[PDB]
Amino acid sequence: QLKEADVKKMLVATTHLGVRNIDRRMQFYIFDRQKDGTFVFNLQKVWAKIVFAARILVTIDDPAEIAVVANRPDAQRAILKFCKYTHATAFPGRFIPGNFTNRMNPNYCEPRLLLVNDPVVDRQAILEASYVNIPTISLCNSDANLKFIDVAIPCNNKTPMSIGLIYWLLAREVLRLKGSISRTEEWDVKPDLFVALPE
Amino acid sequence: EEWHPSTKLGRLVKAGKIESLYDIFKYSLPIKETEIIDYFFPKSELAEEVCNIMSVQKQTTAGQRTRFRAHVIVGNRDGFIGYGAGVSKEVANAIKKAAKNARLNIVPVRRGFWGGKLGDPHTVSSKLSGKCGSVRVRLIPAPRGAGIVASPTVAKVLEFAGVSDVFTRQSGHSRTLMNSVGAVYNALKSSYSILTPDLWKKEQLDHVQ
Amino acid sequence: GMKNSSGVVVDAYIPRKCSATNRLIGPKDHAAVQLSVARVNDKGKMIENNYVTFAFCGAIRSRGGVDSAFMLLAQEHGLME
Amino acid sequence: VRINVLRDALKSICNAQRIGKKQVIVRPSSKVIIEFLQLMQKNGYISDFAVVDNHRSNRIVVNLIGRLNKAGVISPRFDIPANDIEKWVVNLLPSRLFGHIILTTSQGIMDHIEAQHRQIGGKVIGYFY
Amino acid sequence: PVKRRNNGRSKYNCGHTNIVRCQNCHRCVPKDKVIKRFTIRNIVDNTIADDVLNACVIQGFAIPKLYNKVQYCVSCSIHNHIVRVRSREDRKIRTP
RNA sequence: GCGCUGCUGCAGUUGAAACGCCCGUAGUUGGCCCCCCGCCGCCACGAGGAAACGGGAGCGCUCCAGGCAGGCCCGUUGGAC
RNA sequence: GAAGGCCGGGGGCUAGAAGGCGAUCAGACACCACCGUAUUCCCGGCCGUAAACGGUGCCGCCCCGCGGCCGGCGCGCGCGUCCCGCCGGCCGCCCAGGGAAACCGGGAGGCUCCGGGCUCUGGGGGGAGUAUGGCCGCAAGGCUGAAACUUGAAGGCAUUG
Ligand SMILES: [Mg+2]
Ligand SMILES: [Mg+2]
Ligand SMILES: [Mg+2]
Ligand SMILES: [Mg+2]
Ligand SMILES: [Mg+2]
Ligand SMILES: [Mg+2]
Ligand SMILES: [Mg+2]
Ligand SMILES: [Mg+2]
Ligand SMILES: [Mg+2]
Ligand SMILES: [Zn+2]
Repeated sequence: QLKEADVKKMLVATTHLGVRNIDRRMQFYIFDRQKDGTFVFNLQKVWAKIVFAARILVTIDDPAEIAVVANRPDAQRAILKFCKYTHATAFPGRFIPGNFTNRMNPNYCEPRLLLVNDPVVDRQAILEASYVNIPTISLCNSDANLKFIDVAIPCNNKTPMSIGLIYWLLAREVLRLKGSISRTEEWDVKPDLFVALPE
Repeated sequence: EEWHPSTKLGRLVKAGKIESLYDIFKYSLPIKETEIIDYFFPKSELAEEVCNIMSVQKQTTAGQRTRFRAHVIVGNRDGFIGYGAGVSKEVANAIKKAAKNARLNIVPVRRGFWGGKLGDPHTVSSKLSGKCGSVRVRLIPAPRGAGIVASPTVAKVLEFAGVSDVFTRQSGHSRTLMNSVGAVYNALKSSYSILTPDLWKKEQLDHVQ
Repeated sequence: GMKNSSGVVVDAYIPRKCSATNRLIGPKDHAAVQLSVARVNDKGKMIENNYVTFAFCGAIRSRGGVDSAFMLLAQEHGLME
Repeated sequence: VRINVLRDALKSICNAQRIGKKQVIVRPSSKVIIEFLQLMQKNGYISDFAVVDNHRSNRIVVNLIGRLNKAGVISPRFDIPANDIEKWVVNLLPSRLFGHIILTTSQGIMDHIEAQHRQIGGKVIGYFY
Repeated sequence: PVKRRNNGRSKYNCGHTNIVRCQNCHRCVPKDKVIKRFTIRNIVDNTIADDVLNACVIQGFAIPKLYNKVQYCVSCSIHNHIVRVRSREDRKIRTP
């Protein structure tokens, strides 16, 4: 269920605005096009997808087996806070090929679930996961290729605020589902932490 | 000294948590350590064989650089077969690498009956076809007592896999040994991937493992 | 489930079937994955530890469309519909 | 020009089933197609189907369940003597335990098992497994 | 084997095209296969344009330009470095 | 052997090989539709028509290649099909 | 039915087979420079060949995704030669799939799990598109088309030097 506060936060975050391009596998999440040509997402669809992804995440008993990968400079802070609060594992910076197949790599691990922010910028890890029977969940913009993408979250992934907001909502939902916190009381953490800060 | 598991599956096999190889195959888990099988295959139930050894040269500024490529197969004669290759400056090292690779990759083989059903399965479940390079193979189930009608190279693979009745046909350039062995290996591998009316039963999935 | 002349199953093991395409998953299909989804109490906010399992083969994943299949399967198995 | 409607229908069916679809549309319906589909349904391969009347070569819609593995036709319908069926079974089918061969006889369209039961022959139409 | 999908020419929806003559060797080449460049230059080199303007009596005069289309054959373009031999992957690039 | 004569069952962008293109007779191939009548093809059965060879029931030429025999209380002994 | 070529009439500027001449060279009757006949142009008529190439026969079905251009039509609005579509055509990249691979993917896919319909061609390399016959043509030549004998490789795609 989507509440007025959530929709207003998403709207101020410009989460529903995409790109001029469109893919046939995302037309179900598109609600309208603007005069210039930018596509407009559907807030209920993305909310339901976030809920579904949070459920899937909580299905895993050990948070240490979840890997978060992001080469985007803006995402770094959001993914770091997401992992710190959820006690997961992060792969900031460049992703070294062989991190999942070469056991002699200094940074080599056997994750059970993989999370990505953009297939185009992190496609190297997606193939690696495909080599070792690892599902992946990614944030997909209007124009995305869903080759080996099990779950796609329809959202903006270029603006700094949208990236941080989505991770914050996901963390809130997973923590609530875990039973630590309740729905009625607003989370003490403010979304501003996940957003990158200049200087 | 002692074998130290370098993988989660390796550690689990170190413990008694996993009791059979079919428990690994049924989830398509890769095998990366030679111990994951020998612990399941301690006795000399399996058997190794060298098929072909070929020398390959690389022209350089002053003379040629020679090397050897080897092919090895392994099986227990009970629905298990493996095939691998290795290359090295020394023949023995190439043989060791090929044996390790053959041990690493292995697949179960499905066996069935020709017409009448009685006793243990003796021939392939149905028609199996394989491809590699220009070589194609056909395996047709045969009646009991028909033996193996195949070339000496392919017959060795069939015997290792544990099949006593089968009709074979080979097409293409069969004198290229590695491609023929690969074609038969792929045909055998495809066996546990064909749906039959006996497997139509709808089973609910289990959360455990 | 290849029965013998006496009705005794003589198949070594029964492989899995893709929850969407109803296709056997081979022993070497390394793009085959299985997921779980958790059930939520009446009060919400809490999982009852009852999970529903799914499996998907490599071909559908490579071709895409696993998202739509997952959506329809969840709707059929749950209240999302 | 269009000649064999059944071949087109079967090719479309297999093409749709390959990529894990759920419904197919075949354009030119006919009685032979309907009997073929009835037999496939009876053996449990293609669930149900419907025929849409447009007054011009009715269409038809079928629902799949990912069980069919291969279907085809024999274009020049040869004659099969009642005692010459096992050769064709060996040549065409993966095994003698499963698979079906369709024949048209003076008694109607039937599986080769039924024809063997009644010790009669006829013309060959197709096969599936 | 085939080196290019276009066969070294831009010929679509036709059987024959009119010919042209190379401006360096006078070879006969098809219009669709010849290498063409358009150039715009001053009649006077920029070094002495200022001197000419100083000498000019007219007020508000502007230096005229020259508009020429140069066409070259395959052999001459390579010889004069108009185009270069590229790698197999670079051959697909169509941007200057 | 040889799926190197390919009906089952070859090949025809680069290895040998799609007529420069169009019209066109002979020839070959031709959407869907009427439940019951006639004809043609088709399937099954049957009659009629030499054996020998081939298959095949029975028989211990010491076995075998073979042949149609043998003991006794024999289908009317048998040589069936 | 390109170009060249031929027959009979017109026309005569450029270029230019043949021919001549100056250079270069050991030689140069070739490449470079200069002059120049037939031809190049029109009318009437023969010839009937080309890497006449997409080196891919014609009809018909299904088929990932993205995009550009041409012609026609319809929808929507804030009326722009806007954007959303349909049919037909010309193209580019490309997941599967296929293939010896280069590569094709509007098929060279749906095919050893090898049957939609029709026509033509090929069976190791030379001898040889030759000899002898036949038809056509003014001719040049075109269509059709062997044998004896000889030979162990000839070829395709790709890798390292
Ligand atoms: Mg070349
Ligand atoms: Mg042309
Ligand atoms: Mg050639
Ligand atoms: Mg050729
Ligand atoms: Mg002329
Ligand atoms: Mg040709
Ligand atoms: Mg064929
Ligand atoms: Mg051949
Ligand atoms: Mg020859
Ligand atoms: Zn020039």
